[PDB]
Amino acid sequence: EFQRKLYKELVKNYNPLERPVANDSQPLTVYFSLSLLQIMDVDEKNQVLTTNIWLQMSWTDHYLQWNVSEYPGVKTVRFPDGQIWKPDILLYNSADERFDATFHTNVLVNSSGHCQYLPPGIFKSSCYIDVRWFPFDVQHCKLKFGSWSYGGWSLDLQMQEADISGYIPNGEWDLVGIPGKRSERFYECCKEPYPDVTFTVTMRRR
Amino acid sequence: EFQRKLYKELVKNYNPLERPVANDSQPLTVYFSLSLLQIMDVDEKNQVLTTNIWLQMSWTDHYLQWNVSEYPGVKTVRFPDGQIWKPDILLYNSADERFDATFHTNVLVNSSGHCQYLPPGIFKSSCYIDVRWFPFDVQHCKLKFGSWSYGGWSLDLQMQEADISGYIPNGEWDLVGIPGKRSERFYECCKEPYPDVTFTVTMRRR
Amino acid sequence: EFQRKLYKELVKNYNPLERPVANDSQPLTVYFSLSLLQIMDVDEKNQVLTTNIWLQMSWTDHYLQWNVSEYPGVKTVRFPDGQIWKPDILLYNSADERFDATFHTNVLVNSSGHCQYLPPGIFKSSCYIDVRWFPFDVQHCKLKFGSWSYGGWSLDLQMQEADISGYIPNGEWDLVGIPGKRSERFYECCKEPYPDVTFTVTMRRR
Amino acid sequence: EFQRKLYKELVKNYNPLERPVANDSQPLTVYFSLSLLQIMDVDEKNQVLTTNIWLQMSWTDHYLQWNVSEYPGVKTVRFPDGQIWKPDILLYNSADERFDATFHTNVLVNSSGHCQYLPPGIFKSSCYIDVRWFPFDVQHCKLKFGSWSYGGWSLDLQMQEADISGYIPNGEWDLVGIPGKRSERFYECCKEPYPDVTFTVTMRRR
Amino acid sequence: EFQRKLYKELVKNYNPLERPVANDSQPLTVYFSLSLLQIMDVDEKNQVLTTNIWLQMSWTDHYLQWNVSEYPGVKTVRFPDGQIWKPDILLYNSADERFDATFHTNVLVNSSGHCQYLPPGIFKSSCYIDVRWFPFDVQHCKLKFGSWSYGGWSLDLQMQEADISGYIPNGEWDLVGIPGKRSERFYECCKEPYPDVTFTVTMRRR
Amino acid sequence: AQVQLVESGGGLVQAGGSLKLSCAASGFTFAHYAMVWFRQAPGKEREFVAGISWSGASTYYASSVKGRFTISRDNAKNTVYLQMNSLKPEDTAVYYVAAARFGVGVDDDYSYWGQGTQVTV
Amino acid sequence: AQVQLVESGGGLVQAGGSLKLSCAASGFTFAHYAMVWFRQAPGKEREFVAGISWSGASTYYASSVKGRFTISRDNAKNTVYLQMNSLKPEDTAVYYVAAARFGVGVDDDYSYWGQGTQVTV
Amino acid sequence: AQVQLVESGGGLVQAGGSLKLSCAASGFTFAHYAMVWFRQAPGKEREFVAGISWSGASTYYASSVKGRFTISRDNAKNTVYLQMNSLKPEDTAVYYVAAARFGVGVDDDYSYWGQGTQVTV
Amino acid sequence: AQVQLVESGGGLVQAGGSLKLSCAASGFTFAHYAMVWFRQAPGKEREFVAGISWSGASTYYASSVKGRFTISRDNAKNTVYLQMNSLKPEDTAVYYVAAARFGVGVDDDYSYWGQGTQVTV
Amino acid sequence: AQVQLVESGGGLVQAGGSLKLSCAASGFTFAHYAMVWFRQAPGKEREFVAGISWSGASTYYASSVKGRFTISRDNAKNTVYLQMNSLKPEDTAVYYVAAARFGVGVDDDYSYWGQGTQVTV
Ligand SMILES: *[C@@H]1O[C@H](CO)[C@@H](O[C@@H]2O[C@H](CO)[C@@H](O)[C@H](O)[C@H]2NC(C)=O)[C@H](O)[C@H]1NC(C)=O
Ligand SMILES: *[C@@H]1O[C@H](CO)[C@@H](O[C@@H]2O[C@H](CO)[C@@H](O)[C@H](O)[C@H]2NC(C)=O)[C@H](O)[C@H]1NC(C)=O
Ligand SMILES: *[C@@H]1O[C@H](CO)[C@@H](O[C@@H]2O[C@H](CO)[C@@H](O)[C@H](O)[C@H]2NC(C)=O)[C@H](O)[C@H]1NC(C)=O
Ligand SMILES: *[C@@H]1O[C@H](CO)[C@@H](O[C@@H]2O[C@H](CO)[C@@H](O)[C@H](O)[C@H]2NC(C)=O)[C@H](O)[C@H]1NC(C)=O
Ligand SMILES: *[C@@H]1O[C@H](CO)[C@@H](O[C@@H]2O[C@H](CO)[C@@H](O)[C@H](O)[C@H]2NC(C)=O)[C@H](O)[C@H]1NC(C)=O
Ligand SMILES: *[C@@H]1O[C@H](CO)[C@@H](O)[C@H](O)[C@H]1NC(C)=O
Ligand SMILES: *[C@@H]1O[C@H](CO)[C@@H](O)[C@H](O)[C@H]1NC(C)=O
Ligand SMILES: *[C@@H]1O[C@H](CO)[C@@H](O)[C@H](O)[C@H]1NC(C)=O
Ligand SMILES: *[C@@H]1O[C@H](CO)[C@@H](O)[C@H](O)[C@H]1NC(C)=O
Ligand SMILES: *[C@@H]1O[C@H](CO)[C@@H](O)[C@H](O)[C@H]1NC(C)=O
Ligand SMILES: *[C@@H]1O[C@H](CO)[C@@H](O)[C@H](O)[C@H]1NC(C)=O
Ligand SMILES: *[C@@H]1O[C@H](CO)[C@@H](O)[C@H](O)[C@H]1NC(C)=O
Ligand SMILES: *[C@@H]1O[C@H](CO)[C@@H](O)[C@H](O)[C@H]1NC(C)=O
Ligand SMILES: *[C@@H]1O[C@H](CO)[C@@H](O)[C@H](O)[C@H]1NC(C)=O
Ligand SMILES: *[C@@H]1O[C@H](CO)[C@@H](O)[C@H](O)[C@H]1NC(C)=O
Ligand SMILES: CN1CCC[C@H]1c1cccnc1
Ligand SMILES: CN1CCC[C@H]1c1cccnc1
Ligand SMILES: CN1CCC[C@H]1c1cccnc1
Ligand SMILES: CN1CCC[C@H]1c1cccnc1
Ligand SMILES: CN1CCC[C@H]1c1cccnc1
Repeated sequence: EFQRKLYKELVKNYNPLERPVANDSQPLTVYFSLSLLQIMDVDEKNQVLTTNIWLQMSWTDHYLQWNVSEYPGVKTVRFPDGQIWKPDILLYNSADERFDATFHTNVLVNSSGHCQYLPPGIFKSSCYIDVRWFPFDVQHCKLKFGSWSYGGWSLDLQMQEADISGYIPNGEWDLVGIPGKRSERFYECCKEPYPDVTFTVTMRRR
Repeated sequence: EFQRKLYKELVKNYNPLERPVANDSQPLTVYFSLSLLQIMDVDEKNQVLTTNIWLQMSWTDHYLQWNVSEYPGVKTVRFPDGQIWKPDILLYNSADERFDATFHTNVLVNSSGHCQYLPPGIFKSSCYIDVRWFPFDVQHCKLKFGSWSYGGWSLDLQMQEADISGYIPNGEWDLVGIPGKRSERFYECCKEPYPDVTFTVTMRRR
Repeated sequence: EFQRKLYKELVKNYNPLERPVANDSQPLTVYFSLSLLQIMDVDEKNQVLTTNIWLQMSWTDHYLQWNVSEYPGVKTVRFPDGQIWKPDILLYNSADERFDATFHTNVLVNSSGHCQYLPPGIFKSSCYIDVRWFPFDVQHCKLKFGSWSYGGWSLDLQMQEADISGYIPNGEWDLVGIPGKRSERFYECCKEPYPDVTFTVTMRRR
Repeated sequence: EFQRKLYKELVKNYNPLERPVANDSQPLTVYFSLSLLQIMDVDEKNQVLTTNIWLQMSWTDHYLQWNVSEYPGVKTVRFPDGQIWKPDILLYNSADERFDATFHTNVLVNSSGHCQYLPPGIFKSSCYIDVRWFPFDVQHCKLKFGSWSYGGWSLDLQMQEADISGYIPNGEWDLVGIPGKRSERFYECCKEPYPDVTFTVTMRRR
Repeated sequence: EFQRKLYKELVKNYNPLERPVANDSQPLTVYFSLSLLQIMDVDEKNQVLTTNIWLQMSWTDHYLQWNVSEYPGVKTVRFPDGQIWKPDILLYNSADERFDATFHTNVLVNSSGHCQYLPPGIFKSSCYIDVRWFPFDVQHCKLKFGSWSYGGWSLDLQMQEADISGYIPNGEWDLVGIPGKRSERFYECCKEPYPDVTFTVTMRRR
Repeated sequence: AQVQLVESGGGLVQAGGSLKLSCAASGFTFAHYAMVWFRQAPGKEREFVAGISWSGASTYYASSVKGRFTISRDNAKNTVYLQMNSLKPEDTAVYYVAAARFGVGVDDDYSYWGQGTQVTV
Repeated sequence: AQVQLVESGGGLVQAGGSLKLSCAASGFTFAHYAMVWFRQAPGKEREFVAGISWSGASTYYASSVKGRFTISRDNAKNTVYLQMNSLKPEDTAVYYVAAARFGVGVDDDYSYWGQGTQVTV
Repeated sequence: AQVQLVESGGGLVQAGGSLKLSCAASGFTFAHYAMVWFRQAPGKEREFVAGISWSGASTYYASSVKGRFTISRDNAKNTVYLQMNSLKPEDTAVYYVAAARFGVGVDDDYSYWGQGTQVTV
Repeated sequence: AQVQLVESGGGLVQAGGSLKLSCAASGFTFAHYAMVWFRQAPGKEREFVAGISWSGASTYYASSVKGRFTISRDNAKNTVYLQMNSLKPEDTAVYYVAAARFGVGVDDDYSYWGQGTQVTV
Repeated sequence: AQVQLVESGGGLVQAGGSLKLSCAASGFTFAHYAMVWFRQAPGKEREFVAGISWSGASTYYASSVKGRFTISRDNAKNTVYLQMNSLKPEDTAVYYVAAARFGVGVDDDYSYWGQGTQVTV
């Protein structure tokens, strides 16, 4: 069949360590957006917020294009982890002993190389809970995502609005919003700007 | 002997990344059914339900057929994880730090390619315990299973009735039923419907 | 030396996925026996029993025979995990988040292929603690071992009496016995009987 | 493109087990400096201090040089773990069950082989908390970093001043300083001196 | 350079599965000794003792010899785990859920094949705490080390005196001694004696 | 045993003739294999001459044969056919078949080889 | 099928002439492949003659051809060209093309081979 | 040492005769190996001639030998036999045995090779 | 491109003469490569003739050349030299250079090959 | 450098004579290597002639030499010896030694090869 030819052909000359860009002097464009599912817990003795999230990263490969008229029937291909270049996007402020709680899944590609990656996770961020208005409070918590190695001139991260559409209402805390913002910062280690995306969850006490 | 010839022949031209379907423009059919064994715990301060389960998935490969008259004696072959295509079926609403508690085991195949996969697990779902009728309550908890990457036009999941036949009665909570239902949903990320199977455990307080 | 020739010769034509039996239409014979070392804890709020155990499995390979008169000096060979066929024997009723707490070690073989495998572990079974005679009780706990994939017509498990000879007496609970029994059960998934071995620990309160 | 030629050329004759030095009778020079981000917790019943840290080490390879006029566009290359030699720098006094909580990331190299490695981590050190002046105390905690195998005549570690610039102030404890000092000690196991770098966090109670 | 030739030459014909002995009818000699660093905790409700130890085992390979006059500059080589034969020495009485808490590191070989292995670990032993003299007690805890598979006629373990020289005094419990003793025991599984080394920590309450 | 592939239809013919080389198979399930025709000259190496996938319609011919030769298969009689037309004085070599487990016809890992045949022009 | 590469422009010429060997391609996306020219003598093995990357400007020639031959490609007509100038008596062998997925032109993993052609000096 | 395989029974015979090529073995456990007969012509390469698995009944012959020659083994005397009947003028080459650890007779990883023998028709 | 190695100094000389084979390099960093000289006879295979590591002092010669030939390198002019003395009638073959990334001179993974040269005795 | 193996003792002798082929070694620790003798005919490939393990007593000979030739080693003088007796007309070829790190004598991964020698009968 043709699905067995496609997989043998797409990986002829592929180096998982190379940025899949046509002109190697231009930055790739990754699209980032998270999707909340539930506010599992908000600890106050410590300062930690546990949530269920689905990350959404979308880029455009250039070495995984074929012709659906030559390979009839096949219109998408799924690549496991470790065989295709994937962005290294981490959570800067995390309180998990492992520092990374994402559960790796397959990367989905279509006839034009537009790759999609939606890892689920149970993320334990680090927030600041204020109880100076114990009866009523509008707490704001931050989630800061960004690329660790690639940054600036290489991987121009872009933000997409969050998707609160499967949210399951919590008991004590109620959501008020989850705005997002994109920033560019300079660090002491290197001399090239690094972008980042910050999402601000607003939970009001009931 | 013939088992050593069979294992050397069955993996001549095999790509673990390929959907084992004859006509690549038709959807494969997977059969899903869980088997409960015990309701280990039902937390109420948090909202979590811990159970012991055996998943049961059955598909039909097409590249693992032989003739028992040519290979006498051999009527079944067992393949480990990472050498045969296996469906990626996850539990959507999980409260485990790893998000996947299944213990991978072998896949069993017979002379016609009918594969069987029964991973055991101790699953920690997320339920909603209501205590407005503390003396008597009929709590309903949900378990939602579905494919992560494959969905619609590719993997037509089907449901089979649960199997409460080795259940060990609990102390405080008693079972009343575990019905199942199959649904098809549209998500914002893609444009193709995704199926899912939901099992509703009904636990009444004693 | 000869120990370097033996290891290069024994693995010439070996497939670790093959049941090492001479006549592939007959069942292999495995010998199972556990060895207790200490009753580490007996939880009562929950229902769990933590113990320190050494499993003992013994089969007879057929592809690892040599002649000690041709390879002088070498009388035993030790194979790590993943290079020699090992039975998949699990604990059916386990309360550990991983479902398998055995620490894999080497498999020991002698000049006739009689393999020995003694994995140690700290097992957390699931028991039923009755406190209706709180002052005095004779609690019985069960440990059920069996093969997951291989069973019936393939792997005829056999039992050997437990070995309580290094037991370190506990403080509150005192042992009275650890009898064993072998049973042959039919499951709904398949149509071929599966054997199993059950050990009953009897702990009396002090 | 040229990014695919560079990755295929740089790893022609590379042995990840070899010290990347020109004259093998001279010591390599590694540069070490940590960056604090938050004092997550200071336990007193036990003696443990949990912090969020970014290690910073920077050596200079000699086998990863190219010419940006011959490989236009490519000015940096990122190598995963397991393909380029990385120093083994551990925390001598750790209280974590794994003894190493660093999250491995890529190593960044530029046109002259100057490598950079900045692993993040949530480190659990071991401190001595004195409460003889409960209202006011100036507790000092020590973090000792050093190479395990390489030491003396091989890897001349050097220290760089800590970087408290993204510090997020804590609630109860306030920072006063984090000085560093380099020492050279003799151990009983070997006869060659081993260097180490010690950082002293000075937390005063509020 | 010569460090690359040495690494390419030392592994020409090496089988990590073979005992590095010249005459395969004689036992290898391993030297064992532990080094304490701190008594982290002594639980009394349970029976567990947590310590910070450095193991020290030394053998003499026979296949890793070279001539420093032919390979000038190179006087030591470090091999990671999985490429050189290392003794399998475990702690018989452990209370850790994994049964092995050692953190594997490199093996350091010199111009004559004398290897050294010093894995650090946070070991959770199992003790018997007696409180019949609560004001003053001299508790004794045992740590039993030995080889799992190799024993007798193959690996003649030998003991070296412990090294309490970096000990950091504890608060409540004060050390009095850590004697060691070597014993040879017969087990029921096999018929060849197995050696072991037992260290007795003496902790007196303050 | 009994995994036998037998070719037939060889011989000698003048330039611009016809041939109907055939190959019967036995001993294995003929519906799970993709036959490929190979040609070897007395003083050269193996070369592709055609190929058909197991499904039935995946014919892949060679560049110097694209317009002349035609490959076909018959699952009912367990046979393969290579009709040869407009033969040239260069098409002189031994032709033999090679099967392979489920495959496309293009390069695979062949399992069962066949016997040689002689064709001269 | 239909992945066909056809060569043309061969023949015989005296020392110090000219040639315009060309190769047309069909059946595959011509803009995702880097053609390489190979030359084989009657009593020798394959040897490089030129190479061009898929991007368009990566020409790599051989040491003994560096100054004489010139390679070029045309994506609009799906063709490759190897202009040969100042031919010398030892440049007699079969020239054929070989494609390869996204690559530089230097050694790679070739996928689609071509047909032979005869050039004599 | 002493792992020696010795052939015997070679010679010359006219077309349509008989032969009883034999091979004795020593130095290794003869009951844990599957002998395979190989034939090499003066101007060709190695080719299968028969094969028997260690169990005793797995005989696999070649396509062009299927009906003429018969292979057998004797564990009591540590010998292998290849009865040859109806010899043709093509069966002229050196025949030698090759053992292999527990195997089927079909392609394996051979360990102990044997000595050559001459058979002419 | 422009990664070119050009040899020179070939010719013919009677037994017991002298030669100064040289090889210039261009296109790559000459200080990160170890040149190795290879010799191929008309009816034989490649063979070592000498080798020098990138550092500057690692000369490894062959057993049959140990005392006659001497290898040297010049990083300032990007050249390698192989002085040949007391040539014998058996030293007739094509000599060419081969570079390799950081290496010792002994067997390695060569990257850039050179052009042939003819020396006759 | 200086890892040199030098052969000696070649020549010509009538059928049924004697020979004492010897091979001296230098440049490496001779007590950590197992020498193996290889023989190559003018129109054939390499073949085993003998082998001795590093320990001192592991001599493995070939089937066609088992009874005639005898291999030995001397660690004090860094030499190997292959006494040849009852030479026969087909024992004409180049004999050379090959070392290998700690090994048995049977197939290993050889490191240092030797020089050729001529023996004619
Ligand atoms: C494959 O995916 C791409 C990306 O979604 C599709 O191309 C267009 O992508 C843009 C976003 O960059 C969408 O806004 C368009 O709607 C997409 N075109 C559509 C949906 O027709 C592309 O169409 C998909 N399929 C193929 C065969 O290319
Ligand atoms: C191998 O398994 C298949 C699947 O169970 C058997 O084929 C039939 O499968 C259907 C379900 O799709 C069952 O309802 C039938 O009972 C099965 N046939 C039987 C049990 O005879 C098949 O028979 C099994 N064995 C072989 C040799 O094919
Ligand atoms: C290798 O182990 C086997 C198995 O123990 C020994 O063979 C006999 O095995 C039975 C159990 O099936 C024991 O009851 C016998 O005592 C064993 N024979 C003995 C101990 O002599 C065998 O002897 C062992 N060694 C060799 C060289 O075969
Ligand atoms: C690559 O990185 C090195 C190291 O940073 C740069 O070389 C100099 O390194 C020293 C530290 O050892 C700095 O103080 C200098 O500022 C660096 N030179 C600069 C920044 O020009 C080197 O320049 C970097 N880039 C290249 C192409 O070499
Ligand atoms: C390599 O290590 C060995 C082992 O330490 C050194 O050889 C001697 O080993 C004994 C212990 O078995 C020590 O008591 C001696 O002091 C060691 N000799 C010394 C230190 O000179 C050996 O010297 C070390 N180095 C070399 C080049 O062999
Ligand atoms: C790549 O981009 C550069 C500048 O952006 C341009 O000069 C060049 O032509 C582009 N294409 C290449 C380098 O192949
Ligand atoms: C895909 O193939 C068809 C037929 O071979 C062709 O007409 C079409 O142009 C190809 N696609 C593109 C983008 O050229
Ligand atoms: C596969 O299915 C399609 C439509 O369902 C049909 O046209 C075709 O003939 C089938 N077989 C193939 C494509 O081999
Ligand atoms: C299996 O083999 C036997 C004998 O070779 C044959 O009769 C039978 O038809 C084969 N099976 C099928 C499904 O054809
Ligand atoms: C294997 O066992 C079967 C029945 O148990 C018997 O008929 C056969 O002869 C035995 N040996 C084989 C199949 O080689
Ligand atoms: C082992 O070898 C010796 C000598 O080669 C032989 O006498 C003995 O029979 C062999 N073992 C068996 C079981 O035959
Ligand atoms: C390396 O250093 C030594 C002494 O430090 C010196 O003699 C030598 O020339 C240097 N270079 C080498 C060894 O290549
Ligand atoms: C890099 O290449 C350019 C052009 O090839 C050359 O001029 C320059 O010298 C090279 N770099 C170095 C350090 O020589
Ligand atoms: C090895 O030791 C045995 C006895 O200890 C001895 O007989 C033999 O000669 C030694 N050397 C060997 C076996 O090569
Ligand atoms: C090491 O090499 C030197 C010079 O090659 C030599 O003199 C010395 O003997 C060698 N070492 C040993 C132990 O022989
Ligand atoms: C971009 N990262 C964010 C903080 C560290 C920095 C970095 C820079 C270079 C290599 N790794 C990490
Ligand atoms: C919404 N989908 C189903 C769950 C995961 C998600 C998805 C979609 C496409 C590719 N990967 C994941
Ligand atoms: C009921 N069986 C025994 C326990 C697991 C289960 C099973 C059956 C077939 C294949 N895998 C698992
Ligand atoms: C330098 N290290 C510090 C403590 C252990 C010591 C060491 C020495 C040699 C090999 N491994 C570790
Ligand atoms: C020393 N080991 C642990 C206890 C038994 C013994 C053993 C024997 C055989 C195989 N594994 C382990």
